[PDB]
Amino acid sequence: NVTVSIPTILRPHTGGQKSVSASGDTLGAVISDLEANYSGISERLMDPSSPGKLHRFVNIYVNDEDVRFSGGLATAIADGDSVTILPAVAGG
Amino acid sequence: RHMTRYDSLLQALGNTPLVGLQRLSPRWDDGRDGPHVRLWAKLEDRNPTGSIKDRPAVRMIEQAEADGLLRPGATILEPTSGNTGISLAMAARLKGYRLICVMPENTSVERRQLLELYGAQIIFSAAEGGSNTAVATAKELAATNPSWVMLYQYGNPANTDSHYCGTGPELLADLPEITHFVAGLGTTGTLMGTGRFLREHVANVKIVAAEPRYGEGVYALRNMDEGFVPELYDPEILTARYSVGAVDAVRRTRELVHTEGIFAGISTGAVLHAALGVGAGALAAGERADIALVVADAGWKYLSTGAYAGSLDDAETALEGQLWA
Amino acid sequence: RHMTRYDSLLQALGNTPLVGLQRLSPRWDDGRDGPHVRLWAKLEDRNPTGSIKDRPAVRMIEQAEADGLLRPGATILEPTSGNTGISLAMAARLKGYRLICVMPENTSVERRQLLELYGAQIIFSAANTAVATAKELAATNPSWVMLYQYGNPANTDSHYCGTGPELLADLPEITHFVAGLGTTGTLMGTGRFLREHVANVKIVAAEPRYGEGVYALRNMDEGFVPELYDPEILTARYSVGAVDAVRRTRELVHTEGIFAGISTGAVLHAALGVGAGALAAGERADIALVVADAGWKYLSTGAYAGSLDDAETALEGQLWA
Ligand SMILES: *Cc1c(COP(=O)(O)O)cnc(C)c1O
Ligand SMILES: *Cc1c(COP(=O)(O)O)cnc(C)c1O
Repeated sequence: NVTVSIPTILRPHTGGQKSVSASGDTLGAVISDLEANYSGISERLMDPSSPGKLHRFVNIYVNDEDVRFSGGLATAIADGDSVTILPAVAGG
Repeated sequence: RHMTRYDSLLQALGNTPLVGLQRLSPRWDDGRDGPHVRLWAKLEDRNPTGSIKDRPAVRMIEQAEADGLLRPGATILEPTSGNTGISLAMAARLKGYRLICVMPENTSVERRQLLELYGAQIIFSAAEGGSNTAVATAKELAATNPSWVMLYQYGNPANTDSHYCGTGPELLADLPEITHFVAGLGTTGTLMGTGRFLREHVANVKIVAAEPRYGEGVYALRNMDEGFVPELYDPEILTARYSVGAVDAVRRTRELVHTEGIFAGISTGAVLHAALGVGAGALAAGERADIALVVADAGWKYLSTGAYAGSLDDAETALEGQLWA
Repeated sequence: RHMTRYDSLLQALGNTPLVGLQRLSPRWDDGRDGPHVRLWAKLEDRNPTGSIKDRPAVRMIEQAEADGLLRPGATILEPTSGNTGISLAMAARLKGYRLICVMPENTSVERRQLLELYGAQIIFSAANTAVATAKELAATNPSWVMLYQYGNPANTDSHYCGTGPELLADLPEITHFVAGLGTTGTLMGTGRFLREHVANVKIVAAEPRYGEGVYALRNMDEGFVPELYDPEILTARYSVGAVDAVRRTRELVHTEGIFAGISTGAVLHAALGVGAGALAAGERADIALVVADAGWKYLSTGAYAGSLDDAETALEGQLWA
């Protein structure tokens, strides 16, 4: 089980909740689990033109580390990890 | 380099000190338990206006002057989160240019005090979207007023050039043993120019970004398409990228001044947090490391935020609505 | 010292830049109308904690170590809330000492908070009363060390051995040295060194006529500061009001880009007086002036109000060191 921080822009998918539980042993597994509980959320994370890749303007971090440098959706996830989702804002 | 008398403040730009952090380093000397893992702080607050941004601001202005874009009485327009605008305000005051900065409203009061002192106009942009909103507002104004000069730090290769020709060479001259470079990530100029220089000149060097994580409101765009990645950015230069929240950044900023006597801005605390992670990794692996990290500015412009007083929790509440790099 | 990499912050002490003021100088270029009259700013805000006090604070500690007065983990006690307090706090921290600072209870929260961030513990006194409280605490407490910056020889020695030699190395052509007048260490130490090495050099004091006036009474009394009243040691002294200091610090930031602390307005006012004199006299001058700290700590004090009148009121109601 992991704790996922949901940015304001995606909270209409999570009933307004800013933080939700998810399970999975990779980022892709957590995204799958999120989709099971929060319909439509995964499509918002993924590139509509390059399926299988994250949206250019979405950043995701597992225990504060950017998944683009740790295997992307294959990034390993362990029980107790934090997952942070943020839109791309210069300086943030 | 190696000079102490200069004919003007702008001539003294750069050539900043590199200072070892003997107490914070995971291991200062080689021991029976394995090789050293040293942190070295590059003090970019020892620049004309007190931040690293003096380097790209001077380079951008001088490139534009060389290009013939800037002549006496010209108007410069720039979106900024404070430091670039302060550096440009100083250079514009001395060179006789007018400066209009577009800056998010949730920036520290010290930034607007300095901009007003140097005679720059400030256009405050809304806090939601952070620098994305200031950039969008500036681009609209530039398009409407084509005679103004928008140097545009998020796309102008003179930003990166300033680091490829300044920060990078100076670091390598002082630290030929360098294994890692850690810095913040805003325009991406520091890591793209310093990191390209280092990757080209130093076998096996690793380049690490330490990105602030702001409160939720900063990221509250209305559409994912309002997202923005600076045109300077090339993810191939980085080895890793860390997102550091306010409590960790504030903790490490306080640790740095308590332990090493260096009074740095909050982005430095995010850098230090990343660098200590990288350091812990090298120590666990029994690998020698010499990790240089940027102190982009001093603590002075953040004193009004409250973050340097009170309990470590609540510095967090103090910074929730605010930008801090 | 022409060095760029240092194994600790303390090793980066001093060796501060000297920067020409080509616009504020009465005449930067020699030419048909006569010789140059140049101002050169010695940027002491480049020190570890952002003021000149890092020099005497380090030296006072190192001398007390040498004299066996300071042993590992000792407590230093200091009746200061300003730049020396901050410098001693940094230095005590890096060397392993505790620092206790005594200050009036009506000291600004910002001054108090800066001291605490560097590690000082504060004892408040009733709003020279702080020195008196520090003294009772010296009595009641077990080999706490007071260093006393006003009579302290290590304060002047830090400038005799640091500031003076650096100025001569960078500016062998120096004709005048201008600095503020607080503990007197800067002028006494740097002035002695320059007078020993530069024939006919002139030493000029800039004394703020604003602020608390911690050492102002002291500095009026030849029993305390006899050298200040010898014309062969101190050529002249400018007494500078707040309105002139405020105008000069604005002029410096607008003309040269240098964002100086409030004492520097007095220093620049004196240095401009000295420069106007040399220009009218047809003399070559190379005038070094101290920027003892930057504007940063004064941003919360009202010193940058729009109204020079309100800025005046602010400088009168605060400490400049
Ligand atoms: C600009 C800035 C950064 C980020 O540097 P970039 O070169 O723009 O990526 C980090 N910290 C501070 C204080 C800054 O002003
Ligand atoms: C200490 C100080 C002075 C006075 O210098 P002294 O050596 O004590 O005479 C002037 N300005 C500032 C900012 C100071 O810290």
